Amino acid sequence: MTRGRVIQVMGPVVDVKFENGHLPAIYNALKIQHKARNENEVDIDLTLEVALHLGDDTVRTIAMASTDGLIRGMEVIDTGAPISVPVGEVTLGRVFNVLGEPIDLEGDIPADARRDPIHRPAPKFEELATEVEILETGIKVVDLLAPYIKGGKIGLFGGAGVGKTVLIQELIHNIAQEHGGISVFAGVGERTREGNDLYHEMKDSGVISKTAMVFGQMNEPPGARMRVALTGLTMAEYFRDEQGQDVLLFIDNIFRFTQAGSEVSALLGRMPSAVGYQPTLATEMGQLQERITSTAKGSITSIQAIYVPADDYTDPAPATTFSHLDATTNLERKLAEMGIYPAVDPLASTSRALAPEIVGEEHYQVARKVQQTLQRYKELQDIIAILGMDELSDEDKLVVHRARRIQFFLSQNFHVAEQFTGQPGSYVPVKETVRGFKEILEGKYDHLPEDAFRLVGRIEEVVEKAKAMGV
Amino acid sequence: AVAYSARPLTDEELRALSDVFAQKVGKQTLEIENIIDPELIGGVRLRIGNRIYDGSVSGQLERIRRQLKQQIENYESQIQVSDVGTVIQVGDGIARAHGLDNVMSGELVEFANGVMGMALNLEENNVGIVILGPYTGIKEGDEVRRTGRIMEVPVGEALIGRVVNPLGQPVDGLGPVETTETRPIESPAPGVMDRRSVHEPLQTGIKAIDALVPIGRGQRELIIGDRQTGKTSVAIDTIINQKDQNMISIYVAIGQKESTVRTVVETLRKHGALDYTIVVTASASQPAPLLFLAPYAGVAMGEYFMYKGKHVLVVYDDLSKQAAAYRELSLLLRRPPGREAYPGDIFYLHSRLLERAAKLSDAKGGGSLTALPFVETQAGDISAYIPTNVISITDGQIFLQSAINAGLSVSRVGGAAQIKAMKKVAGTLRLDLAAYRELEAFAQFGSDLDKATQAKLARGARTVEVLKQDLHQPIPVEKQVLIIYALTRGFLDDIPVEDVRRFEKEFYLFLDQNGQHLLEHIRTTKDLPNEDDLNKAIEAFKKTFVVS
Amino acid sequence: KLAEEQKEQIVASARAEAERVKETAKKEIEREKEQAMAALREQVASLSVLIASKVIEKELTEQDQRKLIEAYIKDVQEV
Amino acid sequence: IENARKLAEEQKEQIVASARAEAERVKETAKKEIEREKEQAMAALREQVASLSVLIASKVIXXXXXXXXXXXXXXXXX
Ligand SMILES: Nc1ncnc2c1ncn2[C@@H]1O[C@H](COP(=O)(O)OP(=O)(O)O)[C@@H](O)[C@H]1O
Ligand SMILES: [Mg+2]
Ligand SMILES: [Mg+2]
Repeated sequence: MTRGRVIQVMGPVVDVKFENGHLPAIYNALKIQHKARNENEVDIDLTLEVALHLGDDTVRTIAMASTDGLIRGMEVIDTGAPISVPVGEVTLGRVFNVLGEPIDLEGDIPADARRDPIHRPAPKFEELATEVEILETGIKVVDLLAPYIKGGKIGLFGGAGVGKTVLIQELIHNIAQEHGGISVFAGVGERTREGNDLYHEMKDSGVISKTAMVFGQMNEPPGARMRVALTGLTMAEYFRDEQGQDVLLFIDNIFRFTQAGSEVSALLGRMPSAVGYQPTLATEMGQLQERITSTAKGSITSIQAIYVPADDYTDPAPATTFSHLDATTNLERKLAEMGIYPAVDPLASTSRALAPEIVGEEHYQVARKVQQTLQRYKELQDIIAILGMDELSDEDKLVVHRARRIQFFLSQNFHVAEQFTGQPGSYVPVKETVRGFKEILEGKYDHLPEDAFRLVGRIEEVVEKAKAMGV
Repeated sequence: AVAYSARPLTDEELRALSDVFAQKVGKQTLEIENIIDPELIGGVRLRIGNRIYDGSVSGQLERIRRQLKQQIENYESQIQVSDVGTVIQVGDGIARAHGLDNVMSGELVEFANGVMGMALNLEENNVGIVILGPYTGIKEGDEVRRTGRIMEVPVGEALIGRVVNPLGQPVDGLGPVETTETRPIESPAPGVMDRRSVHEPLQTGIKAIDALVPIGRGQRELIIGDRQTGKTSVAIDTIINQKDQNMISIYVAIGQKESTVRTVVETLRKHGALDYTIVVTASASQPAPLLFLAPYAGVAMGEYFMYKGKHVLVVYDDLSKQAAAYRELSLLLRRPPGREAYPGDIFYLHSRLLERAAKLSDAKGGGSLTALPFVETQAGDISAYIPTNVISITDGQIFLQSAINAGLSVSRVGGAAQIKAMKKVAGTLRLDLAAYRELEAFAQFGSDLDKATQAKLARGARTVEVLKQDLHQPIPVEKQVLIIYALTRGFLDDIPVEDVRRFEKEFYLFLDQNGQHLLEHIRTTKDLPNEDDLNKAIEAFKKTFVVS
Repeated sequence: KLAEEQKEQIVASARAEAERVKETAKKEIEREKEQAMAALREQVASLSVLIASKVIEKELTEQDQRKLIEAYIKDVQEV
Repeated sequence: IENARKLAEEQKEQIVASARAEAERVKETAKKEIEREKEQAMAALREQVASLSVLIASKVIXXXXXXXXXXXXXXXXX
């Protein structure tokens, strides 16, 4: 019998006044349910999340949906706990909202199922497990120069329209079936038609019945886009910490989470930081990203796609997120403009597993030599631009001759890109990639045209394509 | 608790009325301070709190309100009530008022002048109002009353062929618009389980777009370029070409010049394109609040047809002016600016709008809504803030060079939104265009082997001459595919590049004369006709052609 | 042949333009008539308002006081 | 060819000008007729408006009151 009242409504932010000594704790969830009294009113069904205590029995909360129709004076109800979400085997093969309600019109989850709160602290120092194993993807530029870890955090940075979604779909297709465990896909602030396409692609391929999906997308208010990654995180944490399984976690764009936080913080009444961001960028990012770890029971392999605003890699959000990743992949627009696909930058992409004792000794030397020749070619771009190729030494011309071939051989044809171009798509194991780049570095294929190296799987295909070209 | 009456009421009657209102409102006691205002001779007008109960003199003015048997003998007069407030601040287009206790967020309020406004912020003892109109008639101390409705626009088929403003008021002077339905400006988008993949083509009539960057019904394609690259011409040609296709077009002009809007409407009326077009306008001299609601009014007008099973197409002539108007409005409210002084929700402003375009599923009816936003760049910089904001929302882009730039113009959904006849012939044309584009980069001054000297230059030059077009002359898809098929199959290689345009015109004339079976087979099957017959027809035309 | 066809097409387009102009002029005349009728109705309504106001002023308010009190009580009950 | 096209264009322009001039003449006649009808209806519907004003005042609240109201309306108009 404890009730609140609406005091202010300023966009996505509401203020509620309670009785003395009956305030809700921070992160609690409140409900508004209102039926129209006359013709000048509408029907309201809304949930709010407590954010601040302001004094004088007043709390400031964030709305999870649209606040149009709210009236100063409507009463509010305290649930007594944060947002609770259904977990277990009942969520496998379903699509969910931010609040945990299914949106695939296949029925209603029973009210007696076990539910877990969205907010919780991170695992402590005396529980984590540290070890490095290698995960195979079938991508040459990823396998060679920046291999993935089997239990860590992987990031794919990119601008706008450079190929984050295609790479994500290719990785899903290659990996999620081979994993043979459980997977979770969370989509925050992305196109709705992309999620519609992915749902049907998964249903056709059959990866469903071992996957749970959560969607909060471009058209949703900031409060919903803020707290969607936490729902998928809770769903994966249940499996890891209760069944000792190995879980995959995909996040469609982790930048939208901080962007929505920035939109909310302005109306919360906070002094802006640099470039207008919120003062609490790093704290929120760390609070999200420290729950995605591998403890002694199970592991969580997380692959995340990160957006770069205005093609600026020194923005506060990409710069802050760079520090949580074990392997990174940077996509550049200049490489995509030349037709090279994927557009991974071979010098700015890093992996912690590129060590002589982890991948081998031949792999390490091949990768280092390839990177060295690419850097040397990068150093000579200005003088080639102004003077030309006629004012170079023989060794420099040889360096350019091999560097163009290497840069073209880093490209590939994908299975999911078949509908664009027409080629069926390719898959290359590690040893074949190392062998091919070793042969390229030895001058074995120095006589073929430089165009025969584009969009092929292996080097025997390079030979066949050169043969069909009349050489 | 103040009453206005023609004559000083008896104290007993005042006590009775006060007790009645005390019982009704919920107070134990109530006292009335009657006045001696003589203007209201009809009856008593009560003002208690922020509520007013009218007298009888207003009924006479209400008689004018009932301009509309004989008015049902002046119909009937009733005690109308209203909730009011008073203004305490006004300047730069934003007001601020007392009162208005039971007002909702997003509601429409009406000033005593006659202008309308939005209720934006409901504070503890304040309401922030955004004025949608001229604010030089509003002064502190004025009275503002509620309407009881969230923001909405009038919708219907009576809007077809009319020019209106973002609130649905006609501006062409042809009389009132007789609609009978409304739709809220802010509405949710279709869900994940409400859509389906795009599988139908939208024919613009321009060869370069229809062959290289196809567009489907239900897609969101962006047209981007500098000023003075002529994107309004592309929009007008696309709207004109939909004469036969069962499509409804909507044109929204944001921040343009009213003279150019006038001439564009005149161009549309000439070609008979006003039987299926609605025009929404907000010129450069209008307030920023009105410049910012126009796309939402347009989409609200389109969704009425979309949710009935029909197909709609909407054009936003500049989103880069909506963005500037919103930045201006938000900076006057003292909100911390971000990059390039734009607010934090400038991405939300556009993403919430372009996510209402969809291809509905067959359980919902099967309607569609295509969108064509415009963005204007400075010195061809495609990596700015707003251009990258909108590139990451749509399903492709068309970059116009200061002439489509095929190195940056792409279409994702398109490709499945093409007919088979054009899908068979587009690939060769794309390869020839690429071949010329890269060859010319170095072969400006340099000898080449006969292969790269002719097959890599003459074919590209002929296709570049073929891809040109003229204003307000769209082309049917059958003629388009026939000329592209001839070019890719190998004719025109002995025709001078100065005669290809006349060759194409005479080929169209020959087709319209003696190619009825070819054209009907294409129109009926959506596949290429017999190759032998096509070659025979082309050979006959080449024989009758007078090469100059 | 082709020149005569182009001449016929030009003639047909000019005829269509002239017909559209004629339809526009007819619609303009109809709109003028509708506006004139609306203005006449507005003038009649204003004159009716003025004459009704004068008549109501001339009418006795002795019973109008009781009528106003009763109507106020009825409105209080209704609201 | 060019001469025939020019002749066709000139004839089309002449036809368009004739149609526009005929529309203008019809518009002038319609304007005169509408003005005359407006004046006549102004008189008739002014008498009718006085009668309906008496009726509206009575409804909001016989022959003698109507005559007095008509005299008052005439005085106001004068
Ligand atoms: N691996 C790839 N192979 C070929 N084309 C690609 C590839 N990745 C992206 N593209 C091009 O990029 C476009 C899609 O970009 P997308 O991945 O949707 O951008 P975003 O980074 O916003 O997800 C497609 O039209 C396609 O032509
Ligand atoms: Mg993405
Ligand atoms: Mg423009």
